[PDB]
Amino acid sequence: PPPPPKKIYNYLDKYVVGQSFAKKVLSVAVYNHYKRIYNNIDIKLEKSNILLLTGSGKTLLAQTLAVPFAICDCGIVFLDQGEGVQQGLLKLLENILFVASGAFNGLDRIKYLGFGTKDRLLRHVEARDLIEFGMIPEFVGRLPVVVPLHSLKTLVQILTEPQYQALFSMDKCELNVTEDALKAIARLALERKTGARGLRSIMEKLLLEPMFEVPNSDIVCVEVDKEVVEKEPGYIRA
Amino acid sequence: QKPPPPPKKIYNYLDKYVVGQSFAKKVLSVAVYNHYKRIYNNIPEKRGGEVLDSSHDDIKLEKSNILLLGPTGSGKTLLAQTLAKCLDVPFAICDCTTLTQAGYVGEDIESVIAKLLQDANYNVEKAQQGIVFLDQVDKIGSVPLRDVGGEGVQQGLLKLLEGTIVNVPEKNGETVQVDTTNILFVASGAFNGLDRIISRRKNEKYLGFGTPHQDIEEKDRLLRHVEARDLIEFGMIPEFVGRLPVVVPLHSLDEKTLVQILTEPRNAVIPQYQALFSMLNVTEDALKAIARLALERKTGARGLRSIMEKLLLEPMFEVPNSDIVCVEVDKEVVEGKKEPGYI
Amino acid sequence: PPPPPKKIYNYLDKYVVGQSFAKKVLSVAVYNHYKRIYNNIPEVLDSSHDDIKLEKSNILLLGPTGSGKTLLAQTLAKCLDVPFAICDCTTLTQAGYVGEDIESVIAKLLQDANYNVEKAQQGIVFLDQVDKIGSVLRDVGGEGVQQGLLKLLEGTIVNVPEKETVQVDTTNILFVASGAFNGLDRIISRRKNEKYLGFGTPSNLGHQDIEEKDRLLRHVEARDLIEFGMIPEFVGRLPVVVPLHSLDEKTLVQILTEPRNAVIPQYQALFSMDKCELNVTEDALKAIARLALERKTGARGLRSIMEKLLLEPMFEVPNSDIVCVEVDKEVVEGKKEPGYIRA
Amino acid sequence: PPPPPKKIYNYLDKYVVGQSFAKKVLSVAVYNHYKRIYNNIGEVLDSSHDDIKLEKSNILLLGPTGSGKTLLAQTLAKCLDVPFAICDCTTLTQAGYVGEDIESVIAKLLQDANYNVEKAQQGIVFLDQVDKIGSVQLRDVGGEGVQQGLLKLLEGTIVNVPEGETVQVDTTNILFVASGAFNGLDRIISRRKNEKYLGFGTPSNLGKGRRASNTHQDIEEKDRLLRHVEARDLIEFGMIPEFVGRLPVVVPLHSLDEKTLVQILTEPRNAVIPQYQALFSMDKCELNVTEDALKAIARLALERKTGARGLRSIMEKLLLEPMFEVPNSDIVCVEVDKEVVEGKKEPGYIRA
Amino acid sequence: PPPPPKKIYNYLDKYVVGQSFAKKVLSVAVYNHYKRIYNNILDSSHDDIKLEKSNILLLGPTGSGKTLLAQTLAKCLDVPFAICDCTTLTQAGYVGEDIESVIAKLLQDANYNVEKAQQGIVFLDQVDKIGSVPQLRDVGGEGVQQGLLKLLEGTIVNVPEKNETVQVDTTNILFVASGAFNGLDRIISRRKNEKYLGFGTPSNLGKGRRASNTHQDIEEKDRLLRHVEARDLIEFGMIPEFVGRLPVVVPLHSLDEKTLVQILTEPRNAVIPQYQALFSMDKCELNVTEDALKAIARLALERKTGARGLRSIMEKLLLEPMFEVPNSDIVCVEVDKEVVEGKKEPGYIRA
Amino acid sequence: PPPPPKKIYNYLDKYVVGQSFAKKVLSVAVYNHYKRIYNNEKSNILLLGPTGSGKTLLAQTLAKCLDVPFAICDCTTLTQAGYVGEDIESVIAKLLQDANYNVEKAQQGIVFLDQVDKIGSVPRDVGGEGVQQGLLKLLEGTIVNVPTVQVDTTNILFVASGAFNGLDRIISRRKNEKYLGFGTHQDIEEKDRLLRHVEARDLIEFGMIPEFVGRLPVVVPLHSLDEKTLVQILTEPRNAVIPQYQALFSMDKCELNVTEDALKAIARLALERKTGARGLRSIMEKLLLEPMFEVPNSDIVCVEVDKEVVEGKKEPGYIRA
Ligand SMILES: Nc1ncnc2c1ncn2[C@@H]1O[C@H](COP(=O)(O)OP(=O)(O)OP(=O)(O)O)[C@@H](O)[C@H]1O
Ligand SMILES: Nc1ncnc2c1ncn2[C@@H]1O[C@H](COP(=O)(O)OP(=O)(O)OP(=O)(O)O)[C@@H](O)[C@H]1O
Ligand SMILES: Nc1ncnc2c1ncn2[C@@H]1O[C@H](COP(=O)(O)OP(=O)(O)O)[C@@H](O)[C@H]1O
Ligand SMILES: [Mg+2]
Ligand SMILES: [Mg+2]
Ligand SMILES: [Mg+2]
Ligand SMILES: [Mg+2]
Repeated sequence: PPPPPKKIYNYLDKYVVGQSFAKKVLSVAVYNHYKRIYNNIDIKLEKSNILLLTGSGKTLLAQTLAVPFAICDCGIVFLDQGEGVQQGLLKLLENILFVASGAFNGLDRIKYLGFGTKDRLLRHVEARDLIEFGMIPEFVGRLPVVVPLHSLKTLVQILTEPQYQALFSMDKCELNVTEDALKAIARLALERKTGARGLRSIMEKLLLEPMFEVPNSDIVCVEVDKEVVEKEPGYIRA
Repeated sequence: QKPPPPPKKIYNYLDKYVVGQSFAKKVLSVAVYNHYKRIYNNIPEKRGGEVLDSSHDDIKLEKSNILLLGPTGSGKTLLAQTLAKCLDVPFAICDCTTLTQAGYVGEDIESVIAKLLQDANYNVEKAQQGIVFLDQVDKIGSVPLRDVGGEGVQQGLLKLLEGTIVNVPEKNGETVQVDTTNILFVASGAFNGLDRIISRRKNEKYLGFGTPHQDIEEKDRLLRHVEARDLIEFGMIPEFVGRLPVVVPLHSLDEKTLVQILTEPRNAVIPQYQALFSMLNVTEDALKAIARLALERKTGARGLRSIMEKLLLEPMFEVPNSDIVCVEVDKEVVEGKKEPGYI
Repeated sequence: PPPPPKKIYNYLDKYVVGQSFAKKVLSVAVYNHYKRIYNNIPEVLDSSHDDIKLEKSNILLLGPTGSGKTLLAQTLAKCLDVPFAICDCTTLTQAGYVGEDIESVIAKLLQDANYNVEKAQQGIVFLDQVDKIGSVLRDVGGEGVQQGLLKLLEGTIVNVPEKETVQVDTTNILFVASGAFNGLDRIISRRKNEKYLGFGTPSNLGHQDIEEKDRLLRHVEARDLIEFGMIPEFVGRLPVVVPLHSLDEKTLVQILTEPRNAVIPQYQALFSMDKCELNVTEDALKAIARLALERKTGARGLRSIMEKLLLEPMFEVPNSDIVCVEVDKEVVEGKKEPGYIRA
Repeated sequence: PPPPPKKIYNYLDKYVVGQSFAKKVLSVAVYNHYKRIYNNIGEVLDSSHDDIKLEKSNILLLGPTGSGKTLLAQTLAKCLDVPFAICDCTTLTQAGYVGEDIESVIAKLLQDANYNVEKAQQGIVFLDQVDKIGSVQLRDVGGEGVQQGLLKLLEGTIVNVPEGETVQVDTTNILFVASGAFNGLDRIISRRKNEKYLGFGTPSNLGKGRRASNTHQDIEEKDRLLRHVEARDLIEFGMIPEFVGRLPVVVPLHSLDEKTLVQILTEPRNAVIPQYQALFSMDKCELNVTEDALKAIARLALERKTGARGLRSIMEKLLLEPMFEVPNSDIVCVEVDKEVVEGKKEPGYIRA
Repeated sequence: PPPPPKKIYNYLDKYVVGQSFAKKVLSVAVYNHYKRIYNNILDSSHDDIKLEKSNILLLGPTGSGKTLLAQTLAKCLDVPFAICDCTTLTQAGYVGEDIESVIAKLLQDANYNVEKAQQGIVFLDQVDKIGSVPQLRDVGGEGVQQGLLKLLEGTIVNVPEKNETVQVDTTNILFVASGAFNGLDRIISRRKNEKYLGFGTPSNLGKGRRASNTHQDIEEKDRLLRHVEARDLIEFGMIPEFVGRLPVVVPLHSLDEKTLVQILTEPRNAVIPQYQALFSMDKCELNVTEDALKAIARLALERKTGARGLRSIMEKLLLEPMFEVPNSDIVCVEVDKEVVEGKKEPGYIRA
Repeated sequence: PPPPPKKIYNYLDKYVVGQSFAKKVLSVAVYNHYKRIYNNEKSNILLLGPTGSGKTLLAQTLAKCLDVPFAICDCTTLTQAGYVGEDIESVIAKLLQDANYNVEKAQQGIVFLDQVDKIGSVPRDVGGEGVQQGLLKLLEGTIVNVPTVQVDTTNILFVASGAFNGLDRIISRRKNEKYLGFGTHQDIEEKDRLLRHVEARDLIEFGMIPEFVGRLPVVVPLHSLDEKTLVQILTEPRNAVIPQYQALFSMDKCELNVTEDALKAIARLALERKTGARGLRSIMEKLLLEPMFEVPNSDIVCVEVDKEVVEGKKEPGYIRA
């Protein structure tokens, strides 16, 4: 049988840093799928399916939840997201557990015109709101649980798999960065609104000139930076 | 083919899924029974000049499409699905807001017969007895330079509702031919503002001094008297209104019925969670609170699964703990003023 | 020989109650078709003469909804020795745009002829909904379709894709168009009622609506179809114009009993399948026809009433001890229940 | 030798009433086509010459509905020693879009030539409904996109006509004859002639000349005005300048007068009334229409504003009751007097 | 050796009247092509210069001599050539001819000698018709321009063999485009602030000061086109990548009446010589007097269809003679200033 | 050993004048490719910028100094699988024909996908978004069957280039706001600033699918060639424009002299027509037309161009034997 959802949540916390709220609901939901199987091994319960409502770790959460762990974009399955295609998927979702990822705008219920005596956007999701976004009502009825994901800040610095130090190490040179300012390098991803995918691009920009000067005919000592993204990059020389 | 179940045996089936709407269930039971009975009664000198001297022929029986009238969330499409599932006939839903006249960017009229044939799993002869639910037909009404959508779609359905050949692409440019001559069409709409047309026709007063019980039953009372004379005035084309000879009024759900929808239907929300092992008690005043909360949220019975799922999230995590023999919900717990009882 | 037009009329007269003029025109037109195709079908030039080739004369049918325009088409087609196609002008578009190609009209006819090309070239094509292609960025579904049909109607070598393409010569194919032409009586009224506007000269300066609707439509002329928005090219090659009249109570009472597939014999059959006899008395027939006029949808009104009256018998009769059901003027007036006679 | 224009004109004159100008143009044009055919059948820059190559002049036929445009084209095509194709421009679309490709015009000409390419390269092509290709955002996939696609064909070019499956047809000597109604062109010519103006325009011409049926006025007004059609008016109608320039010969067919409609009933081959009395021959019945009724029928037909096709609409309307009652009624003859046409009588019957 | 540009010019002069600038550009470009082909056939050193190509665009109005220049130059070329029409083509994956058909047609002319095809000249007619529409998948519009970019600049292309494909490299193939570009004058004038609203200090000319009305429209259109610039073709609907690699641009001018009078008699295949060749078959002589030709050229100029308007006049005048001569005893047809004016019937000299 | 990046940079500087930044990124990325070839992570490259900026010139010159196999491809040829036209896998097939089918070496190659903006989506495409969905299976590693052998793309480095004409306008609608209240060189440099702030969310709006943009982690916008660069391009680079015309004249035994003040005059005229460094050729052909016609087979021995000739105020000078 499956483990209790509290232990599922703990293992999800081993690879997803934030989203403790979403991790809790998903843990409660998927446990209710697999338990019915071990009951089969007043009508029986209908199948349970999830909406995971950019760049977020929602696919990583489903993978950390893992079963075949199959995934796709457009046992268990996972999916992204015309009305013809949604009607066709509705014939298959009726089988194995599935997850639909996505993002949307205007899902709030939407003031007074006279005198009188986001967490706000996505905690109050309604089927009537998902219908207003144009999903087919019968397909919305196939996805009865909607979990909202956290907008990703320390988690950007706290995630793990500055890892480029191995590339300079292959150049016989050290690399380091001032953690007390790395929060400002991570904050550039927050103002770019890249999500977590921006990190790789940002590193390729700041390190470019170091990567041009360090490789040869140059001092092998450690490169260093502090607030350099806010200045010029420093180095020791040897 | 197979013998249709009598209307009362259909009515007792719909009674298991759709709360309260006795009159709609009655009319639909008779209409569906008649439709498949006559198909079973006109089933296969037949052509050419020999017909001129044909001394007699079998009376061909002709179909009677349906119009469902009523507020949103009142079970219109829920009924049509139970109707289909009561007879295993293929069933399709078309959102008429999406259609446009041929030549233009929207979806074409004939795409509905394709998804019927898919629902029939390409068994053409079973696709060709199906039920096609035309949803939101109120929204292709004519507006008061070409009315694509609108009147343009109404005039395009006219020889779909009556029998005509349509070409449908196969499962794989090759196509199969589906003949709509025996498909039952069930239009549906919330004809918003039709009550004003009826009352104005019926010589009832709603303005000025001396206009003058239930809060909204006055609209259900009045919609019951709908007739073709004023579906035309709403903006439906006469050619189109004439092809939908059966009209069915559906009333709005009360909180009295929403409390029944929580327990009573075969797919009710509460029996699902209450079926879990090591488990719920829900106080009857909590059911009333949930019903009022749905109305106050102004979400229909579709909302009941949403509110109840949000209340039971915290028990569902804790409940594997062996000390939880019972989880209890009460009137003030639904109000969020108290934590659920763990005992 | 082909059947004389007085024999074809006697066949149409069995299904269509009114409209003795439209029966007469269609009967002669089919008779002339057979005479033509026998006549018309088995360089440097000088001769004293060549054999006279008979041209064709396409037909246009006009009249209100529920008047019998499609019933005349579907009745005639059963007694044709040549192939036929019935098709809808609302599906077509001009070339290059999404829609049906106009040549599909002939492809459907070639299929009906079982791909015997030399037989398809003798067929008859019924174009329904011809008023919907009237003129109003190209008019891809309107004037663009009218101007594409021009050389189908006069006759050309058409490439038909079937079963590579097949060349079908439409020179001998006869086309019959039909439409309601809503608002053409208004155009005819202007044509003959309007006088001079100003001070003229030194001499002389300074259901009765439905009755007029039919009396005025009888005077339709080519100038009125051109004002309605059919282009002169197209009106010029539909030379035979045929106005159908609306239906009175005197006919609606007659449509209930008299023709083949009459409205009540259909319901008597549905009750006969339940071993039940339905009695509608003569005084009820007048009332059912009286109510059917205020449905404003022609002979389709009759079944909308019958489906409302019989709802209770049709629910209670199946598997019951009832042996006969009796409908009287009081029942039609809505002030009594239908009488049940029991075994 | 090829037949002289006189001989060809005398053939067209047997089927088409009036339009002596269009008959002359078509007769001289095909005579010149034979003369061009029989004549036309490294790099060095000096000391060399070339014999004169004759070049075709494509034709455009303009005119009202029902006036003889397609009749002239069809009765001419029966008199050609050289392959021909007749086709409808409304079927064509720009390359890459659904519909018939513009080179299908040449493919059906090659089929007419039994795939003898060197004979197809001499053919005559009749393009009906050329006004519907008028220009009028979005691609004009049929219309302006078809006009600019035909420029390859109206001048000399090599077409990869499909039966590789493609046979190259050199379209240089192929002669094109276009037809259209150009509905509304006279409204363009009058505005060109300053016959519509605002303000005083005082330098303009004085026009103060010596004082110089209601349907006949409109017919004479339009027919007067088309005779002045020019290239600059086809451009304003929406033909592409490249497209007008390579249709050098413009022929306005005049509208049919009432006096000509009386001839069309009796006089030409396959005339309207000879067809109907031939229909009565199968019923062993005569039809007699009298020379006073003929003028009455032509007068009613002119009011249909639809050319010679109006004559059929009336004949079908008068004879309907005879044609229904005659087939087995021992009727020996049907008599139509002027009073029958005016609706003051039923058609008289002679009983056997 | 290559023929010098004045020799090619003196040949073009025998067929085309009054396009001396385009005759120069084509003559120099053909000379540069041969001259370039003869030449073009860690650090690095001792590599020779490569002589890149300068493709040509011909812009002038309808009936101005664009195709006639192309069709005459194709007789001077001692190297393979292909003439093709841009309205046939569509982008890859859609029905119609591929862009690569342009090079296959060139390879056929070279008898599939790839080395000789690889230095040929390609004439693209009707290049204005692939101009994009003012988003859409323009299968035959902009999508054709995007496909041509890799031909106009040098790339290896696989063309289907006559039988399989063979590679050929467009790097030395010279492309000559032409089009009418109807409406470009309305773009150049709007670029020149000739449609500006309100007051403004800078003024360039004292316009006016002059004084047949159809002659002024011709003079204006010729003036604007003489100032055509890449900024305009990008506004007409050509893409910047496409305009940028047609470096040489050649506005042909419209034809004066002074020129139309010359085109009637002067060239090879001139209009009047080839009409009187038709009467020669009927054993008849057509005489047009020198003051009738001026009257014909006036009437033709008003047609707004260029030199191909001349035969529209000639077909209108001679229709009666051509119908009445061909089996008669008429020996000569005489035309004069009054016959062309329509005051008079053409003179018939009887046997 | 791998060439240091400032060695490659000094090679690129022999051919490309303008973009001292894009030279650095390419030199670093080519070094990293060599350095990732053993003890093996990649980032693919997208070259944005104006027409005639040097995008194809950068790619085509870099391939001259490259040991690893390379392929040059135009995305305008590709189509969805099963339609007529070139198959997307043929991009790798052209690479495998380089280095003579050594699959062990081909897996380390560099692929230059030019004209990637032309497969942009549009608001069933045989090109467009249909082609992009295929390239994902190349940019992310897959074992692709090639005419047969299987080639792993995992270590292939893809470079992309495109003009993205109109992408500046897409950024403009994102980067600025139409506030309302109390609170030529200028047209070109306004774009050079704006295009420098391109972000992945803008390339998605241009019609590149979100996964395809994510597979191109580093975007390199080439700047527009200003007049100070264009004048240098005339004299300075290998195969410089004017040395080509001097060769065309010198084989007529004629010397072409262009004064330094004419060069500055040519460069201004080229800046106006906004077709990049190709504008230089359009003016030189316009200016030199008359002497190229008159000079061959003539006694002229030198042609002199000066700022009055470029300005149209004078005819070209001729000197004769
Ligand atoms: N400058 C000219 N000199 C002599 N004849 C001319 C001249 N221009 C046109 N012609 C005559 O007109 C005919 C058509 O000219 P041409 O094909 O060159 O026009 P074009 O400008 O290419 O037209 P389009 O824009 O329609 O393609 C020539 O064959 C010739 O008879
Ligand atoms: N920065 C430069 N330095 C030197 N020469 C240049 C430069 N930019 C352009 N050129 C010259 O101009 C030509 C056009 O530039 P290039 O080939 O790089 O095209 P591109 O910028 O990629 O444009 P397109 O979008 O048309 O492909 C070059 O091949 C070269 O001859
Ligand atoms: N009378 C009812 N009895 C039981 N369930 C209902 C009833 N009305 C609505 N529902 C619930 O509401 C959902 C939405 O369906 P429905 O109300 O039929 O759509 P519509 O708004 O088109 O009528 C149904 O799936 C069903 O779960
Ligand atoms: Mg009908
Ligand atoms: Mg015609
Ligand atoms: Mg030309
Ligand atoms: Mg480039």
